[PDB]
Amino acid sequence: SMEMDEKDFAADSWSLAVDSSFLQQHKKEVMKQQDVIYELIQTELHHVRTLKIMTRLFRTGMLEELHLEPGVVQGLFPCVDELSDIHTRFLSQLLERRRQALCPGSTRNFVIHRLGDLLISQFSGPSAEQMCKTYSEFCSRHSKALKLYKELYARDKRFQQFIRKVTRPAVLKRHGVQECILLVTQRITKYPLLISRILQHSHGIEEERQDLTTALGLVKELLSNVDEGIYQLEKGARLQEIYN
Amino acid sequence: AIRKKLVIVGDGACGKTCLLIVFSKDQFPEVYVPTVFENYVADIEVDGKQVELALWDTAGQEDYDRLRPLSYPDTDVILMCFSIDSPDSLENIPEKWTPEVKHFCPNVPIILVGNKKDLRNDEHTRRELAKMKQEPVKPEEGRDMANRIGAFGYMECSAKTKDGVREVFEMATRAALQ
Repeated sequence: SMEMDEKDFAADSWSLAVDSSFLQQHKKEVMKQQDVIYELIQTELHHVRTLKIMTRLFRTGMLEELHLEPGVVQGLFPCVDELSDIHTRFLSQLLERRRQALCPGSTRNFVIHRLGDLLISQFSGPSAEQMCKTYSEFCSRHSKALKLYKELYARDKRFQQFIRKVTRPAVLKRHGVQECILLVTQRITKYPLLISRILQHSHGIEEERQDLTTALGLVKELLSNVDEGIYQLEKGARLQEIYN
Repeated sequence: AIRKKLVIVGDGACGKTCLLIVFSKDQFPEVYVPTVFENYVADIEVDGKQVELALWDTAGQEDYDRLRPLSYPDTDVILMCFSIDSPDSLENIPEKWTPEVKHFCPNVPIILVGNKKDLRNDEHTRRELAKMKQEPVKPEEGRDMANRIGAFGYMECSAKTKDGVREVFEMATRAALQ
């Protein structure tokens, strides 16, 4: 991620990120709403930073430093380019929504009144189709990804060294390969939680309460589709084991 | 430092998210309690052994029967959580959660954890549960369920006050080493 966004989202909440004299001019109901929105954005940022660790640090670095069949690498990091594209675009939209909302003369004081519309666009139409298709694929390759990581780590010195090397920094403490894969799989199931809790504090403007309500139901239909599309693959599953 | 993996399972609003949060954050959340937990890797020294312990939540996964299991590979200890102010959350432990965890996590220790023990002597809770003919889960119903499902042990904590929380994760570490 980039320092401008890191700094903007370094604080624990909206209440602590904005200036206190700006805070004091707002009703509590608004602060609570903003808190959860800040969190949705902050977590989406972390989610995108996770995918960039997968693609630039691990995937690319394997390609350019080891002599693995490129199909191996693809088995370790399925769909990561497409996922990078989906979430990075969604983040761009969330971050622009925030910038528009900044007061003149400030890089931190803001209030987002409108979010539902952005969530409906994201979780509907071609964008929703691309997500369902992409997560159905990711989650069905998840296990195979883990087994391949473990096979390679236990059979290859140079691979072992690569991993020790790139994950040695303190900031990678919780972002090794397997962690990244599960972080990604869990992300989609986080959206209903955040959306629900924003909606709880978005009752002042009736069209926003509906936009959020529609959004929530869109996220659940997506999760429901993804859950039905999963069939776990297995490294060297024979033809007979599938049709039983 | 050897590495071990912990997963917390349990019903929506067993307080599992709050519990992971309070343990992993070094300053208690006075200002805002996060909606979600991503992961965390705790450095724990227990009984003279240094362990890295990766923590994971199944929050939001409870209705997605083919997503949820993806949290389980290579788990070394399961915390099975329920809320002491929700006896219906305790009824579900043996029927639903235990078979699942035993299927996907064979031979993995389970610690049963009763969250939110502060509420056992909260007035509003007593009253609210009375209207439905119920009472806060009692210690012995705790221990008895743990016994019945073959838990490695039974523990109680309060994430609101931090009481018991350190001890749960220390014990889970011990359990994961066995």
